Amino acid sequence: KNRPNRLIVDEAINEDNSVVSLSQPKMDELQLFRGDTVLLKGKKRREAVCIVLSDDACSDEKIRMNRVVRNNLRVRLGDVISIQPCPDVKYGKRIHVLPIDDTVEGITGNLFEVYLKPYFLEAYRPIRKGDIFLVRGGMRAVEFKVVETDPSPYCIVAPDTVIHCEGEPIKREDEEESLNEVGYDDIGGCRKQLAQIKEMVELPLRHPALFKAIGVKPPRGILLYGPPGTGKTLIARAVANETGAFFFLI
Amino acid sequence: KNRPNRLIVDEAINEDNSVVSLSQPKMDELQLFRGDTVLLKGKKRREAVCIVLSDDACSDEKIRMNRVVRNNLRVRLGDVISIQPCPDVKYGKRIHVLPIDDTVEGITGNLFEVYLKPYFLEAYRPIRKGDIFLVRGGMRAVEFKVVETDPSPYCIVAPDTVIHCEGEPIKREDEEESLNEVGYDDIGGCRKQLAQIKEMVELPLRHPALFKAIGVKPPRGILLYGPPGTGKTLIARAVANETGAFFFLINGPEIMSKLAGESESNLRKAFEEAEKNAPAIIFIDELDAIAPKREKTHGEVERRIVSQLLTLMDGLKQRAHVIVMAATNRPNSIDPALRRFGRFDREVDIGIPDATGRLEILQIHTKNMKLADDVDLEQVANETHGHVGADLAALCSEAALQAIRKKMDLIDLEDETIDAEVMNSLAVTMDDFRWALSQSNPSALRETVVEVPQVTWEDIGGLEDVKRELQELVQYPVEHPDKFLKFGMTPSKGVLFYGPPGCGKTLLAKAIANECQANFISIKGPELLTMWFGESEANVREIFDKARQAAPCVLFFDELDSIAKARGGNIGDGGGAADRVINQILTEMDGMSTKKNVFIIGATNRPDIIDPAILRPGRLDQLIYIPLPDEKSRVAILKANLRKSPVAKDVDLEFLAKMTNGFSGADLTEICQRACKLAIRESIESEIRRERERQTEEDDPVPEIRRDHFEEAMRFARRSVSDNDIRKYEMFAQTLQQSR
Ligand SMILES: Nc1ncnc2c1ncn2[C@@H]1O[C@H](COP(=O)(O)OP(=O)(O)O)[C@@H](O)[C@H]1O
Ligand SMILES: Nc1ncnc2c1ncn2[C@@H]1O[C@H](COP(=O)(O)OP(=O)(O)O)[C@@H](O)[C@H]1O
Ligand SMILES: Nc1ncnc2c1ncn2[C@@H]1O[C@H](COP(=O)(O)OP(=O)(O)O)[C@@H](O)[C@H]1O
Repeated sequence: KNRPNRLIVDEAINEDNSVVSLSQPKMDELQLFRGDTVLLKGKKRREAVCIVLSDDACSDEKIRMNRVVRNNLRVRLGDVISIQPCPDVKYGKRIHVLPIDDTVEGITGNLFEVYLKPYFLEAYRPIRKGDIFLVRGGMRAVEFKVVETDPSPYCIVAPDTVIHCEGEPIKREDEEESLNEVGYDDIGGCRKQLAQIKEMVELPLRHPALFKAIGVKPPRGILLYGPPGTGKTLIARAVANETGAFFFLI
Repeated sequence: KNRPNRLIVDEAINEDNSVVSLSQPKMDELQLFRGDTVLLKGKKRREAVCIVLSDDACSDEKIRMNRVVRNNLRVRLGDVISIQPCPDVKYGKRIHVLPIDDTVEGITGNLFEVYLKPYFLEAYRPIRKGDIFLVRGGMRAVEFKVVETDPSPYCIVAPDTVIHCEGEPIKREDEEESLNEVGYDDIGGCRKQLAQIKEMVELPLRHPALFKAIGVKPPRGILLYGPPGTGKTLIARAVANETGAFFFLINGPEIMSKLAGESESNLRKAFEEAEKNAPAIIFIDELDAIAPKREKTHGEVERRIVSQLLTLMDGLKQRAHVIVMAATNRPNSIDPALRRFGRFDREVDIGIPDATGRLEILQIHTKNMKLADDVDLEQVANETHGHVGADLAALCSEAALQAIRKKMDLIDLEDETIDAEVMNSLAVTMDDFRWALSQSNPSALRETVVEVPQVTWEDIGGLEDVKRELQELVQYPVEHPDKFLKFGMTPSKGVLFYGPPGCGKTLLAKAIANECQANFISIKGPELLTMWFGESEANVREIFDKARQAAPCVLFFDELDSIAKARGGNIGDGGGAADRVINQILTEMDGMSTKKNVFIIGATNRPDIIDPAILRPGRLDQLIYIPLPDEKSRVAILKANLRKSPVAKDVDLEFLAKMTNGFSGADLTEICQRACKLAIRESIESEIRRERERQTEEDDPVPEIRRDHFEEAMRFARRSVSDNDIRKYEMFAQTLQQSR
């Protein structure tokens, strides 16, 4: 029960926060079609529900998912996850979502009709209790957590199910990070340069114990140079957030 | 019982930690055969058991043993040991070995089956109780001590005897050192430089009492210089560990990062502490950071630090048990008050290794890497021109990290962390080295290279009178100068090759530098033009100084007329003779040491425009005309250039020679290379045809350059030399002793 359900996370090409992209040999091997609600188990007893679509540029162990679902499953890029297909509910009953105080500051009016209204229109997306998703608009990005899921634990969009969610901003739990921070998706250009830095600091930062079982010196001095205003500090913040290492700034 | 059993330890050529190598006269004198278990008694009532094999390059008092057995016997290199043959057990019963806590850190799994299993297979090695040996693998070196030896005190390998050794890491006894430290074996390249340092610090450090029975001053200031990253501190650590002297380490930035009084106190404390624990070595690295040039001290505290170092170095002429070695980058980058007699009087240049040295360093760093068989370190060593030791260390580490990042980490999915046996099953490919060597390694060298070249007399085709003339001019004097003294003739210290462009001047000079087995410093034409254009002709002296730091040499001042040919040639800038750089060459050549075996060789393509003050006697004056090659030499040129390429039987080199006349060797090599280019193009067309198969073992691309290529590329043969060229060369010839 180990072989078909182990793949490694990598970067994404698609922008939807619910789609996960797998290569054609694995999806015919896994016996999976388009649209199917699937479930991902990761580190620390966490779950993620996702619609699946097909892509081309992957291997047979690579899964492409956006940053929102990647942070929802409590895993990071380059680690391994377990992927099982589930059966579909194809309705909802009464969902409930709350906003986050850390993202909502100085927003006036109601967030409901302007944001959550146009979002769940004609795009069947599954959701689970206790997740975090993000909506973009009005020159902002707003976070929403799902608290209560009436019919199943996971429920797809279903326009008969209106949203009753008129609640106060709920306190963001202090162990998990916001999704308005910086990551590999928030750096435009520099594919080659991110390739070099990602291959240079994969092993020492992700797998620390490995460098106690061998006498091999990994590179420790990296010097970034380029014209001013090209976002060099941004790359370091990104790499820090994506490997989960402590970041000090002098 | 003293005579047959006393020899002195020296360095090793073999890598096995159990073999000891002795010369043929001693082993027939000692009545010893191959394979015999022998016993060595050394200092402090210690023992060593060893298998013996035969070697060639030793005397009758030298024993070659590896570092492991040398440390097992509690002796060091250059000391004396006692050697007795014993009888053999030829079995074992139940041996027991333990690992060391100092070497084993973060090793997971069991060390037994992965290491001790493949080690004692088909190699009969004797062992004794209480020794220390070392095993290499899994990108580590692990130490093992033998605790219990059941049948004899010494027992040879015997595969019936399995090893029961499942024990905890045993605490390394605190008087003895680890064998993962640095020694003379852990330095690749630098044979000459280690020879100088080993002969310089043998007596003061090994035999201290000797310098209390004579008034003789041993050298106490040694200055190591060379490019950064060449491992200068490593040499000092090595020499320290091999002589057993106390090693103190001062460094530049650490002294300059403290407050004023506290930097003064640390500089004082270091010298007094190291003088307390005599015999010692004090090593100050990054000397040019702590004591730069005079005008480069903009502050005041800097001059006080330099003066403090000066007065401490002059307070050391009383003591004979302290030696001070420092490291810099170039000799003209520190305060000239330090490079004087009594303070820093010996200067050693480490410099860049060569192909043999690069092969040495690559063997040092891949010593426990478990390479595959297809990887050819000769390819790498030939393809790393411009790399120093730190770059090759980075190359090996990067190659290993590439060989652990693309597979066997993302195969660790069912598993969580690295397995020991999995880690051991890590081979590297030649393509992996091609990747690591191709990209991401900027070589850190723009420096002139000084080495023994690799072209020999078999490569130049023809010109045998010039061979027996150059052999005379270079080798005759330095071989045996007694005849020159009986007849009172000073040697000629120069030649001037003049002739047409591209007939093998550089080749000839590199060949005569090869046979003489001397270094070869080449100074191109662009370098002279650079020194004339930037108008800094001073650093020419540096070149000559470099020549005297690498003696013997063959300075080759190629394109010596390029300055003249760039200054309007015949007419321009008034129309004088001399220029800046050529004047500086005269001034440096005249005022140099008349016998050092430094041989200056010029070269030129226009022998008339060079200023006449260079061929006056006492300078380079023995003019040699390099002639245009002829038939019997053209055939030799052609076969020597084709000697690296496949060639068939139908190629008529006789007709090729007869057909091409007045062509310089450069053009014939162009013909050969362009014929090979057409051959390469034909082969790639054959590869695309046979790649585009009908469905898409008749693989042979015909790797044989047929006559068609030569007879077709012969249409692109161009005479680079006219007739009036040869005529004005003969006109310069008649201005010599031929017809005048
Ligand atoms: N490749 C890029 N992708 C996204 N944003 C970038 C990129 N390059 C530059 N920027 C933007 O330009 C700015 C770079 O300025 P910088 O001084 O590096 O930022 P910081 O304020 O973090 O020090 C940042 O605001 C960043 O948003
Ligand atoms: N000839 C050589 N043999 C072995 N290793 C060398 C050699 N030359 C350079 N190296 C390596 O290059 C590095 C030199 O850098 P250096 O600054 O001198 O070392 P350190 O860290 O001791 O100060 C060392 O890691 C050494 O292993
Ligand atoms: N006698 C020879 N034997 C072998 N190769 C030669 C010979 N003469 C010339 N060559 C070729 O000529 C080239 C060397 O030219 P060189 O004489 O250094 O030019 P220059 O005269 O401008 O210094 C080499 O590439 C070599 O292949």
